[PDB]
Amino acid sequence: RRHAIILAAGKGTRMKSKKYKVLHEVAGKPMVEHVLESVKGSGVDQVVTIVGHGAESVKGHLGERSLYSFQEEQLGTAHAVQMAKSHLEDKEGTTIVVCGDTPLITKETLVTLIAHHEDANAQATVLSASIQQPYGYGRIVRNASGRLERIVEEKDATQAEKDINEISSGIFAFNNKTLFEKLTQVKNDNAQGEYYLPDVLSLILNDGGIVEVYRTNDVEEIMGVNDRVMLSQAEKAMQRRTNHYHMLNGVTIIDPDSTYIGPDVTIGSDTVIEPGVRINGRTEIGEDVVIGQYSEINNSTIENGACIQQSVVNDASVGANTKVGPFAQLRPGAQLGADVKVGNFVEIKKADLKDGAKVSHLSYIGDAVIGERTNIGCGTITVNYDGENKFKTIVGKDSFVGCNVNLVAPVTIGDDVLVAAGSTITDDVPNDSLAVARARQTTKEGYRK
Amino acid sequence: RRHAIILAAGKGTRMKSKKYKVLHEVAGKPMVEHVLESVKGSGVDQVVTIVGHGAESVKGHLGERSLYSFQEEQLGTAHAVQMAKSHLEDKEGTTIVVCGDTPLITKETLVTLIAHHEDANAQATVLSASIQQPYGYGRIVRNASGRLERIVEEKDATQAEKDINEISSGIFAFNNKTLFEKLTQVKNDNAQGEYYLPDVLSLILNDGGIVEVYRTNDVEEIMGVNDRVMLSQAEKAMQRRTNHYHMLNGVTIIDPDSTYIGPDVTIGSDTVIEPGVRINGRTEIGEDVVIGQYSEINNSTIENGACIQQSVVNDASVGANTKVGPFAQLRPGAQLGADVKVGNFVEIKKADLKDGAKVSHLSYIGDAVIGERTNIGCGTITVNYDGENKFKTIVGKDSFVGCNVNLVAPVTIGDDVLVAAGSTITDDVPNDSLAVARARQTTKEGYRK
Amino acid sequence: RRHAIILAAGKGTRMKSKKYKVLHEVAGKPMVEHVLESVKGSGVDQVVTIVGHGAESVKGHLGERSLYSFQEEQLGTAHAVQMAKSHLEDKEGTTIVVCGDTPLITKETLVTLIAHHEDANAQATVLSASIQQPYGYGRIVRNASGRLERIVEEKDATQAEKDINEISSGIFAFNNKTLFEKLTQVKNDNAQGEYYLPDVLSLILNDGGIVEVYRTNDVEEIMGVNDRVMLSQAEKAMQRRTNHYHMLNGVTIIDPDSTYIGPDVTIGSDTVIEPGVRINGRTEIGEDVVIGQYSEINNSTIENGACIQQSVVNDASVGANTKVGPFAQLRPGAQLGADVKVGNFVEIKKADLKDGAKVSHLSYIGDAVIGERTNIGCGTITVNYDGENKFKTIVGKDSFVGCNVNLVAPVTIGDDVLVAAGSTITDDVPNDSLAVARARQTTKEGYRK
Ligand SMILES: CC(=O)SCCNC(=O)CCNC(=O)[C@H](O)C(C)(C)COP(=O)(O)OP(=O)(O)OC[C@H]1O[C@@H](n2cnc3c(N)ncnc32)[C@H](O)[C@@H]1OP(=O)(O)O
Ligand SMILES: CC(=O)SCCNC(=O)CCNC(=O)[C@H](O)C(C)(C)COP(=O)(O)OP(=O)(O)OC[C@H]1O[C@@H](n2cnc3c(N)ncnc32)[C@H](O)[C@@H]1OP(=O)(O)O
Ligand SMILES: CC(=O)SCCNC(=O)CCNC(=O)[C@H](O)C(C)(C)COP(=O)(O)OP(=O)(O)OC[C@H]1O[C@@H](n2cnc3c(N)ncnc32)[C@H](O)[C@@H]1OP(=O)(O)O
Repeated sequence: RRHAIILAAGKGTRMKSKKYKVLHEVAGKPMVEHVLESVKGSGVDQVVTIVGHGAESVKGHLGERSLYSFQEEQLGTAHAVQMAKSHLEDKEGTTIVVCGDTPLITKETLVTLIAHHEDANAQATVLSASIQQPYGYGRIVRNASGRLERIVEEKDATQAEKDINEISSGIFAFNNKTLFEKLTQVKNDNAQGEYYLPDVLSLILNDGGIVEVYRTNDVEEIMGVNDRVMLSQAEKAMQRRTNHYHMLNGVTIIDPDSTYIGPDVTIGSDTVIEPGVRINGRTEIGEDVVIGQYSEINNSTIENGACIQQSVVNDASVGANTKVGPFAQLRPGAQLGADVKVGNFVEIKKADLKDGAKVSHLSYIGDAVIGERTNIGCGTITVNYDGENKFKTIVGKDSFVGCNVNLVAPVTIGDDVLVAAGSTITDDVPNDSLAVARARQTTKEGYRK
Repeated sequence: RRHAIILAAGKGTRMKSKKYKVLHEVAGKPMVEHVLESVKGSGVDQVVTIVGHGAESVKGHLGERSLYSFQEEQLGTAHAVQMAKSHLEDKEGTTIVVCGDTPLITKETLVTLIAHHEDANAQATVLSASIQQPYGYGRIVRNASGRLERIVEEKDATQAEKDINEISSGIFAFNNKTLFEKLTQVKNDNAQGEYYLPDVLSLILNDGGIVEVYRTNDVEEIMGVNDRVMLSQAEKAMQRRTNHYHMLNGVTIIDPDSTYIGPDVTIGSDTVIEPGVRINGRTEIGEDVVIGQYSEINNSTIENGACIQQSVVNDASVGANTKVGPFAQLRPGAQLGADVKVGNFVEIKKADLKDGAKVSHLSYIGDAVIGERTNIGCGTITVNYDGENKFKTIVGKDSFVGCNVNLVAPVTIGDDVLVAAGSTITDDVPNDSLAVARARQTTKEGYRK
Repeated sequence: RRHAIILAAGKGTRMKSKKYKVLHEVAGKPMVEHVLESVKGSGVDQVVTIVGHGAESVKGHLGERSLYSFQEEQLGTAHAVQMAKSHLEDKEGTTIVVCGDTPLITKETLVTLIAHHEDANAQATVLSASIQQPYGYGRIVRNASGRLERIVEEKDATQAEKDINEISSGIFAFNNKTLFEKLTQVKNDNAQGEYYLPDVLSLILNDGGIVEVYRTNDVEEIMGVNDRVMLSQAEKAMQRRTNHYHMLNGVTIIDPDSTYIGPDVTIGSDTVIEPGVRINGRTEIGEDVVIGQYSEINNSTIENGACIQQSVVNDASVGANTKVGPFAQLRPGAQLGADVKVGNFVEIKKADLKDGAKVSHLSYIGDAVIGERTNIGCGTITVNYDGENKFKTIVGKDSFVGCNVNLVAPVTIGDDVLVAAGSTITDDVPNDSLAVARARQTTKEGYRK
């Protein structure tokens, strides 16, 4: 009973880009995805996105979450909305029309837009907003009942109408049946040759139908990004929105102007975020965490009490009270247990570090399992790749792998094992063993007399 | 003759925190510590801090620098001040009352507050300030002599009094004897059931005693932090204060909005601080230093001419013209001499690097002494930990430790020694020696024909 | 036919510096260099810079691009300009006078200044600007023809003249012959004992010569840096100028307030610059590049499609679709081909990595050539320095150098070679070979029973 049409065919010429406008990112995700999530979060079931030539990247990114309709020619917004008729023309209920270049639109406003429309039994409802400098925008003229009288564009406005501060956002809610009926009645008798969607509204008005106006108190949210300066203004607007939310929810953010937290991040209370931190994707941070300065964390889970210092973390999990960094990298599939230590200049990839394990410096752990409380010395490497395949390394619990050791996978090191520093280990090592593979020392005294 | 009562029992509910409000940090230290230092710096000898249930962390952090008095119930500010009677009731002289959630309060203003109070022989003095939007604050009504007539709260203020821009800061100076006398005379005949400290002032007034008003020209400094948004505003205020001080003192700060220098840092002239740098604790930086972008330095000494590039430095000392980084870590007890080089991906901990020593890449030096002009090759490690104890490594002067060498401590390498690349060294090496511990090379030509 | 005199002898006492004022940097280069480039970019052929005692650093930095004249005493701006008479007194054409402490001056404004001067056949032209708060600056009084009547300093101005918003910038264009003629006629009959350059203008006026006024619409550009707070304001002004330019030219800048791009950097469209990035010197970045957060890039070339993540890059070249970082360092002379990978904690110096080569972690490559598609294992080192000289390493194509290998230069590894992990390689290795230099493994089962 609720549908949505997202306009994504814009060339965005001022972007000076080879990519479609709505694919440029804010807070780590394309603008069209922000709109999609606000639309879906508002209660819309079916979504159609209008695309242009060479829109594989748009369809590729949005995937199955949207239907698609192709606009071969740019003949205006009314024309673009009509291309969705294949999917929606015979549907009943509410349909909202939004542009994919308005990434700050909130689901709250779309919800209320739809509720206002439905509770009024309107044929169409305009999302409006009040701005300080209205120059250039279509002005809402209200009738005596508070409903829409007309949208006066500035090019055809008397001096009185020009003083109106309430403007059209270009976001509308329609009776779906009416919308597609009136779309066939729009003409392009103008200098651009285009079919303009607001014309539908005048058509409903000249038919005695109800056209409502709903005004949002947040004019920032209807921002339309047309160039990369505006793109950066959208980032700053989203930054302030999100950071204010987290601070009032119990997260300390030392410098919110320099801290970048995407919209799908959840952060528990009493957590401290230091300056420059960048947290994006679907990330969950527990209570009492410290994320240290200039870290980057994407699509990860960080449990309570953990400390991440100037590190890079992607698609990883970090258990309770675990310490990572400074200058460490957790790559996809890194899984650290509780009370683990991953020190400076350590890289972890597709590896499971059990509780209490310590990898304190200058090591690489890949395709590997490190048992509880095991110590991995400085300079040690899981040698996992042979130029053809990747092979697994297993280290048991309470073991001590010395410094500058190479574990040549596939290989298994038992529990309570000591591997001497400097050893290249090719053979499995049983529990409670000493393993050594290095030359003994020759000292040539006075060789340099 | 001068005492202070610091109110620290606030729950700070809007903080959404499990910790006491005054323990949250600005510029690297709890707000209550900022207040303590301003109080002590103003000439106050004895300090009492009022605490609540479970205040071990407050007492633990402030230690012996303060006495403590327990407030079992939250019955208002007058009640909280009274809990200090155990320590102060029979004392003579001036007593100032400040809240632990006002971290920007300066010692200069507290000094002048006390001097104004004493030079007037007042029984009490109110710190006031002038604000643009006075809504909500108690208004200072002055009498014909310029002294205090009454503090009108907004809830009980006529339309005239509401236009007053001068407000009460809630910071007072008292004759100590009078204060504790009048505290027993305060009632809680109000809707909150609380004993309010400003009531003491009206009591002195109705007794013919002198009540002065001292106005600070800096209304920022009386800021009371009640949530984490305000906490971030306090950080930005302290940032601007400190950075302006250093720039006018001869320090170049490339981007002061992104540079974080705590209040106990001293920086010599002609030093350059690059963007993102974070410097905290008791740190001393000499003249002609460059601190490069996104470094973190805490509780350290950096001598003249040194260069620190994107590195992490804690509890360390760096001698003149020494170069550190990019991406190096100096851990507690790292001591670098003059003209030393510590290169990328090097970690130094509890180690003494004498003048001219070079550790240029991918090395770990712990619990060790490196002599003058000695070169430590890439990938080399002091193997200091055996899973039970830590052991020391000594390297002499003018020595050359090759790449990927493991020094298995305890071990001593003499002067003018060469250790061949790839050696695990277990035995002491005398002066002017060659030491080698590695396999010779086998070449299997056409093995991969 | 066009000359320039740059005043660089200022002590800049408020700088609290041991260095000359105009040598302090904005956007990675001394203020006097910014002025020089604007001057040269305006069509000026001959440049004279006026210097003081101990100006070796000024001459050293600006080199042969400028002539030099020495000002022994600070007797005013007219005196300073006169010291250029040795080089210019007998020249014909236009001469502009600018200060070396005005780093935001644009070549566009200097061009138009010169064109206005020449097209008017003026004897002198004043660069003016309109400011909101004119207090303190000399005011332009225009005559009935629009030409200059007089510059009224505030100390000698009637209440009317004080309301003028148009002020003198202190930047002038002169008929070169007139300028040096009138310089001998300036007196120092004032409280400072100084010869003031604007006096030349009154001399031309009292002779019936034409004195024009050209007003720039950008009052920011005439900013004179007198202390380090103002120095930081110049950095922010240049930051906003440059970042706006790149955004409107098709570069996405995620946080332009925290992104620092020098004026000699060129960046191709569809490139993304993440927060904290610092790019300086003569750097060329191609299209479709990602520069990741908190990177530093100086004097380098980055080709299309490359990705640089939190890394330090100096005097290096990076080929198309090559990936660098996080936490890597490219040092002078690093040359990476196309589709190369340089992973975390890798250092490259004076080394050529051919197309497809991979150095993925914890390695050092110096003075070396790495052939196409060759894989350098983790922990591997080109051992290039012997404490006396540096020696070269050659690795062929399609080779596999195992982990923790030391290549002791000079040494040559052939094509399709495998070097076993843990090997110290001292001898050349022919094509299609296996090379190994490590101890075999001893396993002492139950040694730790
Ligand atoms: C910075 C950090 O990360 S610190 C954390 C990392 N910690 C480490 O790397 C510690 C590593 N320590 C070592 O490698 C030490 O040299 C140790 C533990 C092997 C010393 O062994 P110790 O027991 O002290 O000495 P010892 O010489 O008796 O060695 C024990 C056995 O190994 C044998 N052995 C010693 N060296 C060798 C060798 N090169 N080849 C073969 N066997 C050897 C001894 O002969 C003895 O065997 P046996 O009892 O059958 O005769
Ligand atoms: C990237 C950076 O950090 S660069 C800075 C680090 N620099 C280094 O690591 C440089 C290290 N260099 C090396 O290890 C070299 O291989 C060197 C210095 C040992 C070369 O030694 P050279 O003198 O050139 O050669 P040579 O083979 O003659 O070695 C000298 C002695 O060592 C002996 N020797 C050589 N290899 C071995 C070995 N594996 N085991 C035992 N003895 C050996 C030789 O037999 C000779 O002894 P002798 O005179 O009694 O016969
Ligand atoms: C994390 C990363 O960066 S992963 C990417 C890096 N990858 C690597 O480092 C992989 C390195 N792999 C290795 O070093 C392995 O141990 C390999 C490739 C040498 C294994 O060799 P394999 O062919 O599997 O085994 P094998 O034991 O048969 O060795 C082949 C030959 O070397 C010989 N050999 C093995 N070890 C030694 C040794 N220590 N000394 C001398 N010769 C040796 C064997 O005797 C055999 O020779 P032969 O045919 O004449 O008898």
